[PDB]
Amino acid sequence: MKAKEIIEFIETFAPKDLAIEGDNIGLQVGDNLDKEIKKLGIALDPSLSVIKKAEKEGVDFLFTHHPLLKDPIRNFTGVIYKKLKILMENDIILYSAHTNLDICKNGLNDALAELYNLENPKPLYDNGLGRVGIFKGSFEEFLEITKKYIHKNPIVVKSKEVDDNFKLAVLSGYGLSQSSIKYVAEKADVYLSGDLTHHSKILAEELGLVVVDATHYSTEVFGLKKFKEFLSSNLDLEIISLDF
Amino acid sequence: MKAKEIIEFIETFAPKDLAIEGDNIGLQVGDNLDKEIKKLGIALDPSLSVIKKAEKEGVDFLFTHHPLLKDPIRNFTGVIYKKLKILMENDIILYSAHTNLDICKNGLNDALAELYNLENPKPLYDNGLGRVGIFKGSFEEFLEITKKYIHKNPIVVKSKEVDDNFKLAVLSGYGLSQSSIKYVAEKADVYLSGDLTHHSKILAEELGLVVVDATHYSTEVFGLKKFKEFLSSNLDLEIISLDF
Amino acid sequence: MKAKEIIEFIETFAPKDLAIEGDNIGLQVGDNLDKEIKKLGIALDPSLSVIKKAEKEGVDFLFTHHPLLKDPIRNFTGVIYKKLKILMENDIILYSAHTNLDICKNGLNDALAELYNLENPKPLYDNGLGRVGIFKGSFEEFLEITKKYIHKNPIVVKSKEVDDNFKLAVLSGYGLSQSSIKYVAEKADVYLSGDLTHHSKILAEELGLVVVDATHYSTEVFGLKKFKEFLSSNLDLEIISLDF
Repeated sequence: MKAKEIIEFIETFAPKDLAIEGDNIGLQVGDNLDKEIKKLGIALDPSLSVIKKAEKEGVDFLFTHHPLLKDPIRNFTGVIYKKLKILMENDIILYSAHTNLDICKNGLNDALAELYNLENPKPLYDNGLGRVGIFKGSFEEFLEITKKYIHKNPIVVKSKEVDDNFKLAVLSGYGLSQSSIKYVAEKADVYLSGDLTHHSKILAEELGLVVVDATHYSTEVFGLKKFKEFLSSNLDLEIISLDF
Repeated sequence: MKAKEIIEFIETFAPKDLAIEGDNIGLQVGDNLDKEIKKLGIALDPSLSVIKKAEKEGVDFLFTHHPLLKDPIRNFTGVIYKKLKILMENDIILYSAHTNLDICKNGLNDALAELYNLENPKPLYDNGLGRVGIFKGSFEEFLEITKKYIHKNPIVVKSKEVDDNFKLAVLSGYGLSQSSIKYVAEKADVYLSGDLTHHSKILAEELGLVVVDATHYSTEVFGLKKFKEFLSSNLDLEIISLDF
Repeated sequence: MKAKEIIEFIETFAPKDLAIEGDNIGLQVGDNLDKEIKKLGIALDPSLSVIKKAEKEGVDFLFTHHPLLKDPIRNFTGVIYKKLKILMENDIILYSAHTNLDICKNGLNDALAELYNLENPKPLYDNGLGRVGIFKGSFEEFLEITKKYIHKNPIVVKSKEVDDNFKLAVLSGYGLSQSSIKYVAEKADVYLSGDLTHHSKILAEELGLVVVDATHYSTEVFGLKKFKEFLSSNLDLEIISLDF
């Protein structure tokens, strides 16, 4: 469809300047835009498996949530060498929307907000990430929606009894670090995100913040599935999932 | 009246230590604070026009909201040379109360909060700037007050619906940078401030924050007018505005 | 009971990672943690008086809220010499739980929250410190509770009329710096803490925050008494308070 034109469409949904400080968003690996494309792949992470499987299926435009490299390099060996080899031989464009996709209207965090039908939801953090608002319902109803739609067996740190109509906070991905938990404990009764260390569990219990670990995977793939749908039913392309 | 004493009065209303980190407040240019003062000028800005006009109208004490220099210098040429020449040649004192006037009780942000009759108003930012509270009324009633008392045709970024009794955030001056907007969006449904950039507009629509740009000038001058009157009523001394 | 066991108990109640960045918590002075402890002393502060008193009374394990040193040294003279000499000659162990005892469930801040029976209390600051919630009652009832259970004559900065069912912020210790006040003013109608500076007073008046200074001693010692009793109840040793 011309890569240039797909990218411009994605940057219309998720403007690049929504990305948090130092987020490596946009064109990752690629020369020759203007080239038309057939199979557009979509994955969470540009792991080698995902890059291999994209060549195997003749994907010529890989879209990932997570950037290829977080930190810059000037030597190319080991794993990064193979990933680039496959991508450069096969002329497969690799593009990324990371936090700009987590932050935009109807992005990964809005999707969680909508799922739980949060009342008057606002961004959680100063950088635009996450969403917080009232869950009009009970904690048990919150748990059912979560078990149904996000993750079947979520770790629940029930640090406090939860009244109906509590403030629910959600963060798609890794959101349960010690400092994240302290911050959100000021602003919410229940916090739904991924990756609960043992220390964070204890911290949550001490502060009285109820935490639900739905894993970083399930909370990201929920909104990513949605973005895939929005893509294929807006573009005449043919679009595959590579790690769902 | 005498210069020492006008300053003392101004600092009683707006104590210097209210000023945010790094703000150049207080005496800008002047050598003899015992100098009796016959005419006092007030301006938003110590512009060359304001300064020329001050000298031409025989102003011997010039008060400005904005300081002469944000960033220190060690060479004097061009515009700053011309400004200092006029102030020094005519022994016009130049004095500023900047953010301390924005932050103090009845100062520039209180003036806005009071206008909109905000319910249980509180400071917006960690540094004391801005006010946020509940506007007991409809979005419509709010716009009308804006158009009538602040600025006739404000650009409105109406990202989605605003219910009555919404959280209204106000900031006198330049309040619509990207980081400000991300921050206020956590705290308010509506944001009234000045100087909106195209990128900030997009950000507000993405985040769901309703923004009303009334210009930095209009939002500052409203409170400056109040500060002028308050000075008139308490001081026997001719007082003119040079800037508005 | 061995020293490492008492320490392990304390750290169960107040885990070390609860402490704010840079806080010097844990073993202050001591070498032999297998030491059988017969007499536990407890104090707000490892002052020279307290360390002398502890030796006079055969204390072999000294717990203090405040650390011995906040900033590191590499020279040993004056007061710090006299302190360490006593601790070392008598192999008295000195151990501290500082902000971790402030932040933990039923720690110093929670004790305040519980006393005023705050409605849905939450941590006040990003780092876990302080509690804030609704005081179900009048400003007057709130003062009677203060006067009776914390400090007899608290200084009150009545910056504003306070309605019933106000948002009350509590911070055990020194919470009344200018930056703390600007911040709490965003979040509360009334701030109960200790050690009010003159500039902080004016600042609170300007912003409309009602401040009650019950001193840093009285707000800390209240929770410390609870933790003493708790240490008595659980551990079997005799426990004397050297500071209160």
